[PDB]
Amino acid sequence: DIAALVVDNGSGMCKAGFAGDDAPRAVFPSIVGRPRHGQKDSYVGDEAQSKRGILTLKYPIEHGIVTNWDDMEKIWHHTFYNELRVAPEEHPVLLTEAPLNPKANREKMTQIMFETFNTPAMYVAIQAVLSLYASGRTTGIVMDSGDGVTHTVPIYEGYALPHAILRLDLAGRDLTDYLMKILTERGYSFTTTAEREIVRDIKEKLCYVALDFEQEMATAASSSSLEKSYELPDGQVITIGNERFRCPEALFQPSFLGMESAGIHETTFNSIMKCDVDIRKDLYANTVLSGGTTMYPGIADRMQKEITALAPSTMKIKIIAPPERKYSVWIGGSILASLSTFQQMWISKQEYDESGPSIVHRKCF
Amino acid sequence: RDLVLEPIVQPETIELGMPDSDQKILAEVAERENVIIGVRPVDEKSKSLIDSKLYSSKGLFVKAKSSDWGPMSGFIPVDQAFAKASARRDLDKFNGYAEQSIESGNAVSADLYLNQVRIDELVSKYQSLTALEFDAESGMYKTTATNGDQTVTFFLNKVTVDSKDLWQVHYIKDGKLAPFKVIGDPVSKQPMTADYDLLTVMYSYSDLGPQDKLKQPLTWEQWKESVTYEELTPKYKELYNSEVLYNKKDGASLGVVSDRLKALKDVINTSLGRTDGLEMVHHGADDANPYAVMADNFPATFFVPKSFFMEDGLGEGKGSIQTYFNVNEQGAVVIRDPQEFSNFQQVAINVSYRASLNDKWNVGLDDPLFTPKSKLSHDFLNAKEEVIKKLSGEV
Amino acid sequence: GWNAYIDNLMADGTCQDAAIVGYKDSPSVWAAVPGKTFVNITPAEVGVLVGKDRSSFYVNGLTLGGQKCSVIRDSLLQDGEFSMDLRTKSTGGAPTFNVTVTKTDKTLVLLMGKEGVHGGLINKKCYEMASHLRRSQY
Ligand SMILES: Nc1ncnc2c1ncn2[C@@H]1O[C@H](COP(=O)(O)OP(=O)(O)OP(=O)(O)O)[C@@H](O)[C@H]1O
Ligand SMILES: [Ca+2]
Repeated sequence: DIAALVVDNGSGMCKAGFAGDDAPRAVFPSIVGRPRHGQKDSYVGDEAQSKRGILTLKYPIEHGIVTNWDDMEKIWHHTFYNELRVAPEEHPVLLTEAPLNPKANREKMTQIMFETFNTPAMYVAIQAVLSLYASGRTTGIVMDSGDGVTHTVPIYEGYALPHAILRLDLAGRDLTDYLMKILTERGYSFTTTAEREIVRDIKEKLCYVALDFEQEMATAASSSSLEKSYELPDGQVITIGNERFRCPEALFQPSFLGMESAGIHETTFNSIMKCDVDIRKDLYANTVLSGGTTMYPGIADRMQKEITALAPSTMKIKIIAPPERKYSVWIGGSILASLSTFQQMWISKQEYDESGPSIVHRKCF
Repeated sequence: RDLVLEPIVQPETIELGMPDSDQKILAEVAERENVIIGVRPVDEKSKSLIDSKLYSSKGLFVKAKSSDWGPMSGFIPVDQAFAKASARRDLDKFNGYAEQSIESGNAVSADLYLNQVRIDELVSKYQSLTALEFDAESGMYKTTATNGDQTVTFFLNKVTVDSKDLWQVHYIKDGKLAPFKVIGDPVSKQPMTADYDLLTVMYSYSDLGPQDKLKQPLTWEQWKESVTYEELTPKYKELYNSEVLYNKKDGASLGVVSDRLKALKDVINTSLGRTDGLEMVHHGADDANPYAVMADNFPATFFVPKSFFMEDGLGEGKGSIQTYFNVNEQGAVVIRDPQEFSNFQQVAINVSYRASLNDKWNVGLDDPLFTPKSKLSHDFLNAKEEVIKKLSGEV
Repeated sequence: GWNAYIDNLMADGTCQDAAIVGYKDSPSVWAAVPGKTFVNITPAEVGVLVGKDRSSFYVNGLTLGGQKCSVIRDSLLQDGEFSMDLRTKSTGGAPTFNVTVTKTDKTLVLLMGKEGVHGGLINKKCYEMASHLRRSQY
């Protein structure tokens, strides 16, 4: 009838494709490559990565929220015309927004979609809501840690409760800087951007969650049985020990970095305590992990343990870790715009021409 | 308990076809990298040549067909008429491809030398050469075999070649016995063996990454302009230096090749300890190409992660199972048929893997079987059907 | 009367309940759908809606005509917005419903959606009617 386009947004990456399908058709880093000063510029994606040595890179979003709209439009041009190669005026478009996106922002999203691409219809879905849609659930608490922001988001009947939303400006890139730093302190020398991407790959390949951090630190101090080696492209090999779990321990103790901030477990709990007493039980039983930084082995069990230690002895604690959750969000978007019930959910070009952008504040929640 | 054992026995036919030592190595790669690795069938003379480790193998340029009988099935003949599967017009196109290779100098035409251990395999183990007998008129032992459905006559000369008593094969053209020829490697002037063709390679969503997934036809100017002279992966520096090696490596691999598979080809060719451009996955091996003709694929084989096969109860969903598929020893797996393959994929995606697909498999078979959008969807969307049931409680 | 507007807003079958309640001075139900929930809402609940403590009802919830609801969005005190969004609360998997309160110059417009009707339709209807009444100086 129409495959509506699914267009996710993120601090580091983008995911795009057709609604009604199991995985994104297309993905890219959302950055844009201007010249260094010119006709032959290639603005987007893998081409911009490839040319990155002679180009100037920019990020339109920082801490989930769009900034340079001008080149977000360029990213949309590359998504619609280059990756899916389908006329986006011809299809309704599903859009995604970071939590707490400023009002005027969502109006500008609407303006661009309706005035520039003449989309017949659209919807804007909060990423965490898609993540809860992604596996069996309409109500629950999402712990969404991506590249920019970390959010704890209780959701009732598919509606995030902004009053109880807590935000933590701590994510993977700060951990990357930290891992480079403490890897040098082990006797190594990680300092370049190439080295940053290598440390990123090490973190992605080797970190895990210790159940007893102090005991594990003792084990690592008393032997090398958990230490690993990693071979650099220059074939040199570094070794990593307790850092494997010291890195993600920072999720629970940001003081390891000199930060005076609660761990994710305690902020999840405080989020729960901000919510209606009567729905917390279900929230307690629907703790959902999303984002690439939640892919560490052992995080669910450890969270279970920490909440159990903190929560009433009566409280039932359930940690849900969907196994591809690093992209579960996009699945949810495909689902949402798939539905017949969605027919009412379409924003129409006509509604926008008649009533203007502020309908989005009334209609889109 | 035959019900599983026949499923075991049919894999034994590929285990005859394909060496278990390589199944060991590639199972270890399937452990080390969390991926499914498919491979097409190869057959026992391919076992003989693989055990030789002696020669290069078929590629993309040498589009001539893996031959269909006997010694020659070991190789590709200079005339596809001795490689009879599919029909005349196709073998004529393949002779076209041969003539193209010959004019390009990416194939030479080469003479065929066999040693008694190979004959003993072919007669004794392979049951596929008929007993030789000396003819003084040919000065050769005559032999015969059903290359097609036709039995054909061949005359074999015992000759001191490389100081071994090789058999050199000969055949009658226009009533005159001429030495039989196969495709030779332009570099080593030695006969190209069949390759390994590959079938789908499947990865978890946990490494779904566009810098790896994307398929990219291009060649030299686009590559060398695209990457700055130190956005380097070491061998690529030679791709700055030489257009020829780029045209060999990427142009033959180019296929519709994904960059992940381009890196993995280097990994696998290293791991198999071959050298000097010797390989078994030079083809780039997608079965996304338009000529992924289906019946060539069978019986197929895979390597899968050790963790893979202990994951949950049988009977996943409407895709259902009770006998755990055509399992094979040495950690390998086999499959007989597209329905078995499609079920095996449907389970793998239920291990959150992502299936590569191509319409030609369905077009080969003319029943609706490989649409992802409809058919090959994984049962977490059946779980979204349960989500809509919840909404039906809402709705 | 105000019931003509209750009748009008209920006609399309998307909503199961509607009402107009005065919130100034001492609140009182000016008009409501007979035989439903909103007709029995009390003035004290209105006082809570327009009161200074905008935090306790997040943790304790509230009831409207005995139906428990949770506040999702609050723009009820913002000029140009004048709306609060809620959803009902149920036990044992019983359906929940979307609620919209809009605030005009003199009245509160309240709407309860049916099963599965998304809150945005109710919100659009209520806001457009509210805008029409403000335009009428109400
Ligand atoms: N194997 C891995 N292990 C741990 N973290 C990973 C792994 N792979 C990717 N990541 C992290 O996942 C993050 C990107 O995930 P994702 O694309 O969901 O974030 P995003 O949506 O762009 O961020 P935000 O939600 O703040 O906008 C990065 O911080 C990256 O470092
Ligand atoms: Ca994001």
